[PDB]
Amino acid sequence: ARVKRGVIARARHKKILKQAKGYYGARSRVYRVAFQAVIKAGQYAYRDRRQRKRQFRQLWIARINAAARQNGISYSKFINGLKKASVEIDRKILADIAVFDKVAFTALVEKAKAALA
Amino acid sequence: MRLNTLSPAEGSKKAGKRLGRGIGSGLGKTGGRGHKGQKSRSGGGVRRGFEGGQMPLYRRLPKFGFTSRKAAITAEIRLSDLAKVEGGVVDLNTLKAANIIGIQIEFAKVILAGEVTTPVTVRGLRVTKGARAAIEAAGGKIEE
Amino acid sequence: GKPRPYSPRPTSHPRPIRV
Amino acid sequence: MELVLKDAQSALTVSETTFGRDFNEALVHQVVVAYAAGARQGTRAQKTRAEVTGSGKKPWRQKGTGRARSGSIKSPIWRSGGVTFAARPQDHSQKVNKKMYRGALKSILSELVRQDRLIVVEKFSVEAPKTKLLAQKLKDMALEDVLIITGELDENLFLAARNLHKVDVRDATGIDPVSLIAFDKVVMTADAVKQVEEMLA
Amino acid sequence: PKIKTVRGAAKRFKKTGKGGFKHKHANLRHILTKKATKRKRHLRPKAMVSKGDLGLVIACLPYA
RNA sequence: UAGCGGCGAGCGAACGGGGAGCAGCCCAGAGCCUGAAUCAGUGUGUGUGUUAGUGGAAGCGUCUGGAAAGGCGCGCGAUACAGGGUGACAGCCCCGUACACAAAAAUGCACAUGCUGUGAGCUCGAUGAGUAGGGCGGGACACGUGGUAUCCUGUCUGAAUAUGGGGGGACCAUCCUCCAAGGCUAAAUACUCCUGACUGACCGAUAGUGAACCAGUACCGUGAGGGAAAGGCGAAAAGAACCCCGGCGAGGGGAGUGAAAAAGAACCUGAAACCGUGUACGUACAAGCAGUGGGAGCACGCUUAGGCGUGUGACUGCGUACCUUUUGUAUAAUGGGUCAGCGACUUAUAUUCUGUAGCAAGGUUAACCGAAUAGGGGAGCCGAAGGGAAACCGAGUCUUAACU
Ligand SMILES: *[C@H]1O[C@H](CO)[C@H](O)[C@H](O)[C@H]1NC(C)=O
Ligand SMILES: [Mg+2]
Ligand SMILES: [Mg+2]
Ligand SMILES: [Mg+2]
Ligand SMILES: [Mg+2]
Ligand SMILES: [Mg+2]
Ligand SMILES: [Mg+2]
Ligand SMILES: [Mg+2]
Ligand SMILES: [Mg+2]
Ligand SMILES: [Mg+2]
Ligand SMILES: [Mg+2]
Ligand SMILES: [Mg+2]
Ligand SMILES: [Mg+2]
Ligand SMILES: [Mg+2]
Ligand SMILES: [Mg+2]
Ligand SMILES: [Mg+2]
Ligand SMILES: [Mg+2]
Ligand SMILES: [Mg+2]
Ligand SMILES: [Mg+2]
Ligand SMILES: [Mg+2]
Ligand SMILES: [Mg+2]
Ligand SMILES: [Mg+2]
Ligand SMILES: [Mg+2]
Ligand SMILES: [Mg+2]
Ligand SMILES: [Mg+2]
Ligand SMILES: [Mg+2]
Ligand SMILES: [Mg+2]
Ligand SMILES: [Mg+2]
Ligand SMILES: [Mg+2]
Ligand SMILES: [Mg+2]
Ligand SMILES: [Mg+2]
Ligand SMILES: [Mg+2]
Ligand SMILES: [Mg+2]
Ligand SMILES: [Mg+2]
Ligand SMILES: [Mg+2]
Ligand SMILES: [Mg+2]
Ligand SMILES: [Mg+2]
Ligand SMILES: [Mg+2]
Ligand SMILES: [Mg+2]
Ligand SMILES: [Mg+2]
Ligand SMILES: [Mg+2]
Ligand SMILES: [Mg+2]
Repeated sequence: ARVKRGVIARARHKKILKQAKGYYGARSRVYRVAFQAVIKAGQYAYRDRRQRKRQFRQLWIARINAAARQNGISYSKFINGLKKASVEIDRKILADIAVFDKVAFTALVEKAKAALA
Repeated sequence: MRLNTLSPAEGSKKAGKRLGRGIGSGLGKTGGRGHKGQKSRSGGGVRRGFEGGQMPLYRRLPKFGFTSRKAAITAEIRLSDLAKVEGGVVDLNTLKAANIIGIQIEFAKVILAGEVTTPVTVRGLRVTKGARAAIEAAGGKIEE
Repeated sequence: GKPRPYSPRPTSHPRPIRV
Repeated sequence: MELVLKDAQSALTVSETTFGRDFNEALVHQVVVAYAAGARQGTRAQKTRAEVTGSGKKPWRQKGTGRARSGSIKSPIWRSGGVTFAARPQDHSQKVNKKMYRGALKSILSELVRQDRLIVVEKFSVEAPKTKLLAQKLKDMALEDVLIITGELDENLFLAARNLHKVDVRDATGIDPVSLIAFDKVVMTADAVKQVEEMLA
Repeated sequence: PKIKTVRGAAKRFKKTGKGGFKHKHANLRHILTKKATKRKRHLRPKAMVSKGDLGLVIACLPYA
């Protein structure tokens, strides 16, 4: 019983070549180079699902620090203030309010300022 | 019960190791042989008893004893055998008809192994003290 | 595929002797 | 245990030990597989690097060429080379213990009764060696795919069946386990059941 | 083909009842005068192959 | 296993048992009776193979389709539903197949029967000499000179001869058994360049033969010798009349054939590397494994006219390939120009352990017989008892004069 590898090997290589679409040069044409590239894309994707959470929190904090300093308080005081006043709205929402509802954000900054007073 | 509904018992057909068929399988690359040295090589491995050059155990221990040609033609008969013979007269050649001792055996000996429960007449065999008791205890008659 | 290799041909320069 | 005859409308006593026991699927499997393996011819071969036609001349010198070192044009790495582990003719036959073979027959017959597939009659023959007659007899008795086990193999019934691919006709000595399972219905003559009983004990 | 016994091992080891091996002690062949009688006496009786060595011995004696 | 063995590596019987097959004879000599057994050769009939061959059953309608053997419907043959072919898959269209027949001629085989030689049977003998054996050197015996029987003989020797001689593993005695120094002999056994038939959990064009093809060819080598590559139009050539561009070209466009010509002979399918044309988006102030996470803008397609999908990806965080080998590799250590195909833990027999199945103090057969995957065959093998170097003893035994 002899097994020709043709059909199965063809399909394995196509599987990998399809995942390499959009890559530059040999990286989207050449199995040996596409495979390495598809693995490394995988490794980055895994690593970056974590980094995405770090990068967004960092962004949110920057925006809350802007909006708070506009209202005459640092991010560090403000967040400390929000904890003493027992407010639990998370940085993703604070940042979203800082952009979209500047009245509401001032309210939150006053509640912060009150707790520290 | 059709030809496409018979299955083997669970655990009867373990699938063989296939070496050097990729990472997933856990036997890829080196195929369980590890890295380099004699044991990793095709046709590699030292011979039986080899200890790296140290005088091997089967050569630093003295030879002893000799083989008896007599032992080879000496059989032991269990009490459980005495019943299996045809005639109740356990001769040397009735034991051979019974397939109890081998054709080349010249000296048999009945030993206290199993329970004899019939009147049996042991002729021209050696018999152990324990055996003699047990055969006599069942009405048996031991004669030289 | 690859062609069968050539037998030794004349060399333009000696290999430098590190010794 | 009683097998009712459909032709004469009566009963026939058989051993519970041969037609009564539970179905040991594992044991039947081992015996069905062993039977298939016993049918294999095992006739093939490839050529090793030893057997392929060519010289033992080293294709090029060991060092200096800039190519992968080579030793034989017959290397299994090379196009036209030997097969690394070339097949030889094999015997695929397995040993089946006598008792395990008989065990499996008893399990299969006992199943052929429980699934109403063992149709026992008293007398099953045809008049002349004519396929038209047996085909007619089988449509009346109301079965297409059938194994017919008779006492002594009647020349006429042998010849009649020969050209009906769904129908096989054997003597009791000639029951194999695969045929007992392969066929939809098994028609045994009372005479044959006696022999199959005597044969299996 | 049948495994072949290492015939030298077959002369040094006998299989016992529970499946161990007995063997004769070394050091009782010659140079005896200088050895304590106590030492020699303890070398006379046969001895059992140690756990470490069993594997080697078993390999040598497949038909023991 | 017993043995052999730098007692190393390894080498490895026999006796005895089960089977297949079975077959005994002649000369060393003379007479009697005779030429009578049996082998061959040689013709002559007889059967029966072989080398050509003969017959050999049974189907129509309709649907799809280029074509029906396919679907549906209703029939028929089968001692023939092996197999092959036929415009797709045919028991009934063709060739066959089952089965039944056939030989002028030559020839194999078997008996039968003439002919030629061949010589049976009985009696009284005879009973293989430079031999057996020896010494020296080698070799063969499972057996390496060993305590080494036995066989063979290069060398040197050298009996007895049936009241005798050979062997029984140094050797001697006893006993047993056989009769060397002359020869013939069927079957069971080995093999396949080759012929026929049949079969395959064998290959299907980088496989299988080196060789599917005009291959031991082309080609290479002074020569021995080495040694490729290369299969597929279509059912049928219907293999493209004629016209047009072109060099009375190559090549192409029409036309026509065809089910199909993007089946047009550079011909089934027609992958990938690789090379182009076209469209969308991006890209000429911008630094690095080229991705990834974030993400504007643009283009497109949708079913809220709306988000959603698709393409692109300015800008921005993070980010030094893979394999191998290593204490450790972005390493400036190894290996890979790329793609496609092939390319490495097998097989046999032993042995042990695990799982599983059967049977269980038992289990199981080998060769072989059997048309038998059955059934027979228990020769054997493993187990149910060990201890001891062994004799031997034995649920004990060894140790020791004896064991607390
Ligand atoms: C070339 O190198 C070879 C060795 O490969 C010899 O040394 C030869 O002599 C060289 N020739 C020159 C010109 O140096
Ligand atoms: Mg194939
Ligand atoms: Mg592409
Ligand atoms: Mg691992
Ligand atoms: Mg390595
Ligand atoms: Mg190392
Ligand atoms: Mg190692
Ligand atoms: Mg090798
Ligand atoms: Mg040393
Ligand atoms: Mg026996
Ligand atoms: Mg290549
Ligand atoms: Mg080949
Ligand atoms: Mg059998
Ligand atoms: Mg000593
Ligand atoms: Mg016909
Ligand atoms: Mg039709
Ligand atoms: Mg077609
Ligand atoms: Mg003589
Ligand atoms: Mg002699
Ligand atoms: Mg001589
Ligand atoms: Mg001599
Ligand atoms: Mg002698
Ligand atoms: Mg006698
Ligand atoms: Mg080829
Ligand atoms: Mg092809
Ligand atoms: Mg030439
Ligand atoms: Mg033209
Ligand atoms: Mg076609
Ligand atoms: Mg094509
Ligand atoms: Mg392409
Ligand atoms: Mg600038
Ligand atoms: Mg710019
Ligand atoms: Mg640059
Ligand atoms: Mg970076
Ligand atoms: Mg280093
Ligand atoms: Mg690093
Ligand atoms: Mg470096
Ligand atoms: Mg590198
Ligand atoms: Mg570099
Ligand atoms: Mg290196
Ligand atoms: Mg390189
Ligand atoms: Mg014992």
